[PDB]
Amino acid sequence: DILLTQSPAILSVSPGERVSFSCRASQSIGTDIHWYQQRTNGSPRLLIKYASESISGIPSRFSGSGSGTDFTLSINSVESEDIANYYCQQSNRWPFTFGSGTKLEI
Amino acid sequence: DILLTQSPAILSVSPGERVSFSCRASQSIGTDIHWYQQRTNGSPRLLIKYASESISGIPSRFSGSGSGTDFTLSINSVESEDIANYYCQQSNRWPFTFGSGTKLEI
Amino acid sequence: SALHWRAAGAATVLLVIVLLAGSYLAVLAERGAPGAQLITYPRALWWSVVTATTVGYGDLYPVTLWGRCVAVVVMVAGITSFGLVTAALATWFVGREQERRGH
Amino acid sequence: SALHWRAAGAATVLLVIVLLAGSYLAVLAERGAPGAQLITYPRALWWSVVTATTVGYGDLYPVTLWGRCVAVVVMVAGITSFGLVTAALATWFVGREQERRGH
Amino acid sequence: QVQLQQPGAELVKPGASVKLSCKASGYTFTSDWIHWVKQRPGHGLEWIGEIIPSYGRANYNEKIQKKATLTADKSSSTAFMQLSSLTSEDSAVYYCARERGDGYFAVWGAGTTVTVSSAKTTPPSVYPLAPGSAAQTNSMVTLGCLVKGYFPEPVTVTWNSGSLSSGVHTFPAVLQSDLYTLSSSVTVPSSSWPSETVTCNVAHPASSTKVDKKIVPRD
Repeated sequence: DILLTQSPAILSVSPGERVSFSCRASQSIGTDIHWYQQRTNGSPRLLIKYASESISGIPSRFSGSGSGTDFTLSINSVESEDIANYYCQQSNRWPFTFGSGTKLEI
Repeated sequence: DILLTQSPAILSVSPGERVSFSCRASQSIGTDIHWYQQRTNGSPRLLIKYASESISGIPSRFSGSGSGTDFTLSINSVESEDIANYYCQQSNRWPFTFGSGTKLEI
Repeated sequence: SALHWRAAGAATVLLVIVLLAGSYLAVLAERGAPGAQLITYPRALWWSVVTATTVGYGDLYPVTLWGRCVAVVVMVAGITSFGLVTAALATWFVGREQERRGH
Repeated sequence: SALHWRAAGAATVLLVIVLLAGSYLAVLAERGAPGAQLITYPRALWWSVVTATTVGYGDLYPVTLWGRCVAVVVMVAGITSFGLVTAALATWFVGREQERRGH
Repeated sequence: QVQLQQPGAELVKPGASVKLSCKASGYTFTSDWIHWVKQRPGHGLEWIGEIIPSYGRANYNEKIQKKATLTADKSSSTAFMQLSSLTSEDSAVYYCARERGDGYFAVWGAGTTVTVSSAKTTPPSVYPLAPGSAAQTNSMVTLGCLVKGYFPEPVTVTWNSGSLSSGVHTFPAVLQSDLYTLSSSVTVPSSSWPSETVTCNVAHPASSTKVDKKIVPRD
């Protein structure tokens, strides 16, 4: 089973600044990593699939990058609507696993 | 030769509670891991083969999971008959090797 | 349409249906087996081509009994199709050579 | 039963016996060689198919001299069987084309 | 649209079972897998299992105690998860998601809040909160409403049936002797009240109750 480590757990940035969330996989998964946003009492929402590919609906503000074991979601110019919990998830090997998650905090 | 590390060596749980024994392999062995129970002065007894597959004879209480290098035997609702020594063994690469073993203790 | 060209064509269509059924069935067979990489439809389709041609890179392979049984049908459909094209080409050349010898 | 279809069939049965003997003998050859993965009968059988078809994914392979000698017999039985089916198909098509030309 | 449709809540007694549902709409291919994800309060997401309705073939998370059994009814485009012999470890929100077989969850349900308790279902009492007669207002004015004595969670509080988005807080419930209580706050320009009407609407899915309550100045 693959282990998605998201450190740190909370991330404090100032309004308008660039923010980066890390996901490390326990073994190489290519780019088979996807990111979800969960606001207070919302459902998760696909933001990025396959590490860097955009979902339409999603501010261009959101990017992702990475390959092998090291993955990063970036929000360039954090705004208040970004306050949420961010999760990574792998589809490289059965079963699908999630990250522990990261709270963004302005 | 593959190295099966079983930590911790002793595991103390309360009656009725869930217990997990870890086996880490020194290199990836897929699911080619099997678990044995040995009671005081008994022979070993197959409990789980191929990481998660059940042997008939065995309380449904016993489960296993894991893939690559990280394996786990679980007993949901430990009872007194479970007091024993638990060993893991790999068949991925020659020769077959055993774990150092873990004493369960209520 | 001679037999050999109808057969060659039939084998081409049938190989395409086997690549697709095999992609679907492999994913179905492989999910539930911890460590299995053969578990989404797009790369399963890549896997089925790579197996049917016998290139077999080994980036992907089935690890279950039913994944492997499916893989055996893809290997054999692929080797037979491509062998049935070679045999149809051999039938063309032999006829041409007879006609040329004046036979 | 024409020769070519009897031979094709004979080669199919014989390939199945070689896959089985080869599975057995590879395991026997490979246990005793530290690091060898080709060491249980079920995946040995998978290995023998993957070798005989020439897909050769490389999830499994023999590392001993006798494992490798066994593997060479499986490769050659497999290439010859599948070549003997292509040759039997070519024999069918050529006959049909003669009959059609009116020959 | 809404692609996956889940009930908002179920109460279940310790040792009882429950059958969660998920009605799909939009494009429903043969290739589609339905997934179930479990989020315990203030914890992260846990993959629980997957079913392919076309074949009815189902896989489970074997890293946890097996409580789930996945079934699909291809006629009524509906996926079910039977959760049996539940303790309080099993109290959580359970989402269904749709995966097209390329490995990511495109679309989620709203999730079903499953409370495992021996208590009983109580609809909320709803109470206006207009300001006291002795309070100097500004350019804005804060009204609210008081949802108390409900079990189980959750409740849904809207302001004028959804049309009032800006200015709204709802506070998390507290738990007193087997009953929950929260408050919601709204803040409107003082001119626009009470000339223009302000109503809190309060659904409680576990009891099928939805009450409106108007906020008038105090008599």
